[PDB]
Amino acid sequence: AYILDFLSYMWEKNNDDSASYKEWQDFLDVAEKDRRRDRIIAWRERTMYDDYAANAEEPIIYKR
Amino acid sequence: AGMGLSTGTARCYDWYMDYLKCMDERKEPMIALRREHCLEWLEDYNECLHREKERTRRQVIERERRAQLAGGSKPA
Repeated sequence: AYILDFLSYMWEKNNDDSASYKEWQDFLDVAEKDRRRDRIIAWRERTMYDDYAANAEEPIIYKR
Repeated sequence: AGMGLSTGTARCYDWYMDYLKCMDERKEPMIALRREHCLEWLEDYNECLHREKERTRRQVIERERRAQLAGGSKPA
């Protein structure tokens, strides 16, 4: 019955509630950074490369 | 690709260059949006090419000439 009390003490010693909170916060932060990056990327224009008006700001040099 | 057959350039090359210069100087982010602001030069280039409006004017004058000879045959 002392084994049960010592295993209870071992559980309490091994558990770390602040580390659980930091694990939760890091999970939320990684997921939020993925979501933010993907939302910015999704402004994804698409025309042909010769469209000089849709690609007016690119620094392109032509040989013709 | 704009070189003339017996001359240095084609006969409507400068009209095309006027149109492309207008398209070059606009700032709209789409070609279809830029085209709405250069329609006068495109119309003048098409008139250089095929002369549809000069032909239309001559057809209208001919319709009036054919009308003033059938309905009007006045003798002296």
